[PDB]
Amino acid sequence: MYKIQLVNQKEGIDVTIQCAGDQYILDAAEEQGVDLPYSCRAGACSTCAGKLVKGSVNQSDQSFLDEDQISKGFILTCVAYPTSDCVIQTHQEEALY
Ligand code: FES
Repeated sequence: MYKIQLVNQKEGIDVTIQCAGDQYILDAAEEQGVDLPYSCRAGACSTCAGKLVKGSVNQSDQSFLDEDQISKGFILTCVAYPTSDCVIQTHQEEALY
């Protein structure tokens, strides 16, 4: 099982969840009592944006983030599958601009 540390601080947040390789980060968080932001749940907006600061994901369904944003670690948590243990900063839409 992958271990996913979810951090913000503002928003209050520092909690670790587990996530299977076939489960999206957002869904796993919700199953374990963590309320993360979302709207479309379809990879077509930035509501659920996070930043991957350690580890790897496959978020290839994402259709909203550009190459610079991807290079900076931004992810859409509603369509991200972990491929390793990860540290993800939550509520990162506000950090895009
Ligand atoms: S909630 Fe719209 S991309 Fe995740």
